[PDB]
Amino acid sequence: ALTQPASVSGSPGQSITISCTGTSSDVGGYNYVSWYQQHPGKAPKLMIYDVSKRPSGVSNRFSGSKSGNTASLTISGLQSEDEADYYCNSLTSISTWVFGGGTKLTVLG
Amino acid sequence: QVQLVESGGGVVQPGRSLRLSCAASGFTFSNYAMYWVRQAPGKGLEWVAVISYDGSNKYYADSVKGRFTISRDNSKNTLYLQMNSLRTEDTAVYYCASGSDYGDYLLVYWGQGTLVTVSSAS
Amino acid sequence: TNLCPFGEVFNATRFASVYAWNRKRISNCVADYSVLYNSASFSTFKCYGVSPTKLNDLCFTNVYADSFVIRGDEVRQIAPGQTGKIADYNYKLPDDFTGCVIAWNSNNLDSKVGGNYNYLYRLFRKSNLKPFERDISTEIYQAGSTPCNGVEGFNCYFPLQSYGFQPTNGVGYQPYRVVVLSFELLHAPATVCGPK
DNA sequence: GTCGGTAAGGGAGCTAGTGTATGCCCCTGAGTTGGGGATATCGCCGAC
DNA sequence: AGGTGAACCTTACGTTCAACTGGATCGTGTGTAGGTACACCG
Ligand SMILES: *[C@@H]1O[C@H](CO)[C@@H](O)[C@H](O)[C@H]1NC(C)=O
Repeated sequence: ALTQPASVSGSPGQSITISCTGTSSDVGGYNYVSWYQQHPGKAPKLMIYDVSKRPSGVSNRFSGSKSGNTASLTISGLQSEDEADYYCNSLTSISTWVFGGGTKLTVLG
Repeated sequence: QVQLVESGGGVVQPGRSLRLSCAASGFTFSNYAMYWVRQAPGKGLEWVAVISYDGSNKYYADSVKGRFTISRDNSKNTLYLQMNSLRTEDTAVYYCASGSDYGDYLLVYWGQGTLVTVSSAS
Repeated sequence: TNLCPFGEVFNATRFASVYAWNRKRISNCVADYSVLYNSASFSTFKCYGVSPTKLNDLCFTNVYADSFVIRGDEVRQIAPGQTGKIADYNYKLPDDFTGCVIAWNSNNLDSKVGGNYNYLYRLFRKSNLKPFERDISTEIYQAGSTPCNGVEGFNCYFPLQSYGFQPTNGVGYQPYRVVVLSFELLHAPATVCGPK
């Protein structure tokens, strides 16, 4: 599987970075990562299409990036309603769709 | 908008068969590959199965290899997953993802998904 | 005077297989290549026989737009005087080409999981292909000196082979949509030039 | 008040609507989408 | 739901004088799963 921070916290307004890493096969060689945001008791829906892209209709603030073997999501000016779980996906060799794991964002309310 | 509805299934005894059906509408089913993804209660996601756009080629996660069977029919626009030899740890909520246009290696639509509980109790 | 229907070609839902490349005539319009960009990351736009910088100051009797799909390592074969499976069996371009090609990656949109069998290319042929010729016959191609009376088997293969496009393919092995605009001009009124 | 140094006289970057140099895809090619080098006029604060 | 059996160019490369000599190794370097499944105790 992939490795992600257990939890990330940050006050509203600033920039928050969430990073996930894996071996060369998962993301290091294949640039097919894509991140999903799942709210409590809701169906996860795509947030970051491809290594760095976004499907139509999603917020502009979210931005995906790749640094060598790691893949990161940057959120600018996040609000309280962005509190949810975030997973980083990746297509590895011979299929085997690995998943990020778990990462929760909280707002200092 | 595009809908995806899972038939679902109630609590079943361990090691018993169970058929789950995902019905999709609002987009062309027969040109994209569906995925079945499980999520244990309170845990992260985990890919379970995927089927090609015509059912020729199917892939399963190593955890469910040799026990599950994912198929689909385009005549009535439906996807099926058959579960055999269930285990207590398999309890989870199942989502029937689509992989719509501009991406097929990735999961997009993520229909509501049903819940399956595997406990030896009434 | 109306904009050329380049959307109907570039934005087309599905591209035909290389062995059955389409051909759409474009005329009575203005070629505004400015809008053509910002449509996927183009992989090749190279023109022979006409300087692109002045493309907006001349037009022709007509232009033929042929669209198809080929793998990246194969796209280099779409050019005059080139050699290769496509160059001799599927799509052959005259040495005096008056026109040019455009190619852009379509992996995200045209690479099904487990293999996309909707696209086929002719892997066997008795003789090379003449310039701008289409072949669609699926007769069994005998290789040895043993006639097979049109039955697939030993030493008698099906001429067409389906492209095995997959997401996990190589960087150059992913599908690439190619649109070739052949500018044909004669002693006839010009049809397709953009703003002066 | 006069003159010499100035991310500056030659380095790097790419993304089409369009300016003067952190720009111009200028000029087109390994086809995987991009290579090095073209006239500097320069302009302006600060130390002497 | 597995073991023999015979295949079918099998599908996915890492390339140009060619083809199968008609072997799974074979010229240059291949490689394999399902099943077609019809009894069992179930
Ligand atoms: C083709 O489709 C894309 C995305 O749907 C769109 O942005 C683009 O404008 C279309 N092509 C042209 C030439 O307009």
